[PDB]
Amino acid sequence: TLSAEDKAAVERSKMIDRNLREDGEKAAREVKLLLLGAGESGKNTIVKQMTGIVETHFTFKDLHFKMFDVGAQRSERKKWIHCFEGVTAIIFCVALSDYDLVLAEDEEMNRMHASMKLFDSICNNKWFTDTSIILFLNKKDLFEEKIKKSPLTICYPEYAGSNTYEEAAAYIQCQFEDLNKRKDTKEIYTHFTCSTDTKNVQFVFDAVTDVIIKNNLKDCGLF
Amino acid sequence: TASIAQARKLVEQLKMEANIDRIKVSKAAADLMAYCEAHAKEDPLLTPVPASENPFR
Amino acid sequence: SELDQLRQEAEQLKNQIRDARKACADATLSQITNNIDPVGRIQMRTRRTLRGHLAKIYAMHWGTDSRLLVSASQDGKLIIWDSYTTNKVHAIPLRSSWVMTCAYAPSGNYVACGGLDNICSIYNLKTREGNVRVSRELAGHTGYLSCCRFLDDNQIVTSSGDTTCALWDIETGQQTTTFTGHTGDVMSLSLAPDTRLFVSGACDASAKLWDVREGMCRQTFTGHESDINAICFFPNGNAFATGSDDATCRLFDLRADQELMTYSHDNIICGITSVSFSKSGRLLLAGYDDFNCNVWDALKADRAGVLAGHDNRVSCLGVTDDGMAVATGSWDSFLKIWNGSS
Amino acid sequence: DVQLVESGGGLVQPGGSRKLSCSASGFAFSSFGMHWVRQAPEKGLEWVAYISSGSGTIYYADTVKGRFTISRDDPKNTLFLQMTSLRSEDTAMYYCVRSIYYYGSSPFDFWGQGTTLTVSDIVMTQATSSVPVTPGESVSISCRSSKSLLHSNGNTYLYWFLQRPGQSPQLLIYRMSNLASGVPDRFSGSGSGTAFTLTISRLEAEDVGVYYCMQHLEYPLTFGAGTKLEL
Amino acid sequence: KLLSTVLTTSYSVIFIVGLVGNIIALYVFLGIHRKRNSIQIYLLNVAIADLLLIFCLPFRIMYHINQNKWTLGVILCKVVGTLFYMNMYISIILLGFISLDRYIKINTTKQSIYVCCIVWMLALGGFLTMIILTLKKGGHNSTMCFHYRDKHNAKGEAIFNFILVVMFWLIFLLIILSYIKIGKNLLRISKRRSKFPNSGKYATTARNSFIVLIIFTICFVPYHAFRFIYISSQLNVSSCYWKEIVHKTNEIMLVLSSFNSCLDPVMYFLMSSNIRKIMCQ
Ligand SMILES: CC(C)CCC[C@@H](C)[C@H]1CC[C@H]2[C@@H]3CC=C4C[C@@H](O)CC[C@]4(C)[C@H]3CC[C@]12C
Repeated sequence: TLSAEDKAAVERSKMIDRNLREDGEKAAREVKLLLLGAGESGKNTIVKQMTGIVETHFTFKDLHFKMFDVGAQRSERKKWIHCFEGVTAIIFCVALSDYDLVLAEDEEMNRMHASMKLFDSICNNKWFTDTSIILFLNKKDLFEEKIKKSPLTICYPEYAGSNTYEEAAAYIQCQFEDLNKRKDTKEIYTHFTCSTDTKNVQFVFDAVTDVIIKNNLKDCGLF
Repeated sequence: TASIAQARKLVEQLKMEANIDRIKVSKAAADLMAYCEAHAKEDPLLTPVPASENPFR
Repeated sequence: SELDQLRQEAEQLKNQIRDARKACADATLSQITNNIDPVGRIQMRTRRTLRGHLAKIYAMHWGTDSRLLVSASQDGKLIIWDSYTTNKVHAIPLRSSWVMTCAYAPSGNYVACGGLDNICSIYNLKTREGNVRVSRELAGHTGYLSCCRFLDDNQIVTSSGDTTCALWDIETGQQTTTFTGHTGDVMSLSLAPDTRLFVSGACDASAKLWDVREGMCRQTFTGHESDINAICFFPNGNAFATGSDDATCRLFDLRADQELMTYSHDNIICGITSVSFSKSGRLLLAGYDDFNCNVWDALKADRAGVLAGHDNRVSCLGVTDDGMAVATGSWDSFLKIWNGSS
Repeated sequence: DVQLVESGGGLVQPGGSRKLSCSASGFAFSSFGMHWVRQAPEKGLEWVAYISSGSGTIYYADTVKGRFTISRDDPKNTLFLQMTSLRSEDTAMYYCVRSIYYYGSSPFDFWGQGTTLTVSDIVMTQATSSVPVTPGESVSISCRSSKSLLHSNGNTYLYWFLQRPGQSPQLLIYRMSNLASGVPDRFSGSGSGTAFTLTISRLEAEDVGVYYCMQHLEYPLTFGAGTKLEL
Repeated sequence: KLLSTVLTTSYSVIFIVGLVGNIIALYVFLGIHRKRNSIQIYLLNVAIADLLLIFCLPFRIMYHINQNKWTLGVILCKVVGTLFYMNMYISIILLGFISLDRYIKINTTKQSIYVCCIVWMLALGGFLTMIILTLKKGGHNSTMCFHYRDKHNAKGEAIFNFILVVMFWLIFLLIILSYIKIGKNLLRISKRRSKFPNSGKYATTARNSFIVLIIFTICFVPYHAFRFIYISSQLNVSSCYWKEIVHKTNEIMLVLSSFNSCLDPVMYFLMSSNIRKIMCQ
């Protein structure tokens, strides 16, 4: 009941849907990761190891990753954070060596405590209820050096643990994971990275694969 | 001297906004009510058209 | 000393403006429009469902022929729809998938879009090569692009999250005018029918009226309690409506320079994403976070009807130039075309 | 620039086979439907075959159906026409024509230069074979159809072409009123039902040529006899 | 005598639990969930299929209350009798597809809808085939139904019932093959990924997969294992006392098969943490 050109227009629309279906299949097989953290916290170093939004594409063991860096945006975070609802995981970078430092802009706020409030809002955000977090604790080698001079008591007044590197490193990890107010819906994967580390990509793949499998187990209804 | 420079600009802007002519709300309200009345018949969403004249049958 | 004295003078000017607005608030729009009959119940059916977007739809805009429309989704696809047949006329792959706004040129020869990439990209729809190509990328904003509107084939106005709006010369790619004065992220803009003025709503809960040619702010409208997400001019250009996160819509008048009416309900506790008027301006259609679109009586502040056809946020809506139908886009990846029946 | 070059034509024996090629450059070939149109010497245009974008739909004229095969190679941007059992009735210049179909598109907008082959249904009527004209004077050309070309969707699928001496046809008016890109505004198309008129205000030297009216309401596409303008 | 009392008590519990469980499961799959996965499509049909099986119980329950007297029409009971078995074998076929689908996604929405539609249409043909074969072959006693009938003169009907039992073990082989592979695959993953924030999920899900296999095995295997004897009893001629034993044994094992109808909604609620949080909310 269509004209000659109308039947040709419908055929054009059907071809567009075929191309849209193919692009949707290709995009659904790519891992999307939202990269967060504070300024000068090792985030830039992570990208190397792996004016708006910077996207990085890389492939590791037949798996395509998309990493979104939004640290260059100074706008209101609540006006664009819902656009990343649905990423596979959030890569959060925290600088361990910045425990005794003070935020440059505020000049009276502890740098480590500034990351906790940023981590607390992201982890407890309503748009990332079911999104896992890959917590990277950077600058572990520099953190050990600062331990000898500046003890952890400056960062945490209520810290009765020893001043050894292993005890100090583990205590910081526990505090961040204790900010997770939903320990069942989401999981936090903690890794200690460094400038010379080369296994950071492997941990991302292991953590992403763990997230993907546990997503299927929810689809299958067995978990 | 960044704050003092911004203060001068903000004060200067408020002078321009404070010197405009304002009509009464009743006068402004009447114009909106008048415009809606005049174009009521040619509004398909307000008064749905017959199915013969509806492109979205 | 000097700073303290100057900031005291600003408060005096604000009190002068507030007294001036109160002086001309002789009556209320509600009292004026009390006698007129209500519009009744507005029943609209889904005539068309546009399928093919595979992600959240963030923006849509009708063409001036009232038949073609462009929608933007964060699957990285700009789609132009034939609303009569639901045929896809074009599918434009976006270089950056984080699109937040889209605009259809009044001539129909161009479309524009932009998002978190801080760029407004212009696409030429009428090429001898038979494909849509990027004709211009407007760089210069330091925040995300929240809204864009063509004045003609050569001029476009964009609002950004860096608290500024800009007027662009598309041929040269340079911003001829920069509109500064908002203290928060500007989330939306609407052009006046004569395209000589435009209103913008920001996250400082204020709406400013800007002169396109002169390039300064003429008037500032306050009254919202949270970020303004949507704004739309009245069809005659003498008023505009805003939508905020405080679950309220307010109708401001340009000439009275103050708020005239508030559109809120006790059940509504969600933010507003988009607002539009019917052709006569009697109906105000607003999209909400609660998955619904509420049709308001603009004059009487009565909820005339509800468009409930989406399973996620209604992110955008628009009414055709002839007023025949209204399209609603949503985060559930579908577009629907609505109108009533006799 | 948009180019369509045909090759493979030449003198062939009756009952033989020949392969015509159409190489496309300067436009998205895979997005365009393609037509073959032939023109017998000292005769009008005759549509031969059509292949749609994506190769999903193929149509043939009755006089060639079963003997001609049309195919395309999208990666190579080449259009093919395989011909078999060639008759003396097939001696014509074969034109490669692009046509894209969407709302508001202009099909038949670009024609190829054509290749010459030599072998050893709505009726469109243009009764006026020739019209003596003078420069600067307004000329009207009439076309008639056996069936109404107005469809229920509001379109009237009538096209106007101009074939200047020695040149390929060019699109002037598509869907009976719209003016093709690159055509001066002096051309105007007016019609109703089965009767159509092409008005040429302020005729110039370039406008001299043969004018063809084509229907696109349904296949097979048929051309009018043609009206020649002479000084 | 004694059997009828047990059947009335046994089917009463299943009817109450099955109706409540499936109606709640149909509210979650339709009201709470607006978009459904491939697995949720199958479970949507299983709940519908089990609900129709639940509605067949009151006809059988009323039969036992009246001391094995069926006052209703002979045509009605044959429709009711076959409808009960139609829904039971729809569940078995669909549960075979669920296990196959779960195997792929651990070791596509358009396909699931077509498969569910095909299964219902294909099963409806068998429902008509049984009705046509039973009614047209010969007259039946209208005083009572759901009883034991010799089918030596209706071997065509018995052959069709034999085919269904054969296809069951082919389907049951797939369920055993899939869930064992799913369980073993998750167990070995839990060993490799023991150094992770939550490695117990791969151990709980491996246990959950085995429970589905056990529930399916307990409910359906004893009935179909003994069904071969039931079919052979109908064809061959045996003692009249042996016939009652076959009838009593098969009728009791049919109750156990009916227990899976009310255990499907319960099984899905507890294993999926999403529903549990929704249920608590
Ligand atoms: C034969 C008499 C006694 C019973 C009637 C059968 C009814 C209940 C059956 C037959 C076919 C079935 C449908 C088959 C396919 C689908 C598609 C699926 O996506 C949702 C369920 C749905 C829609 C089924 C619902 C139940 C259904 C309508």
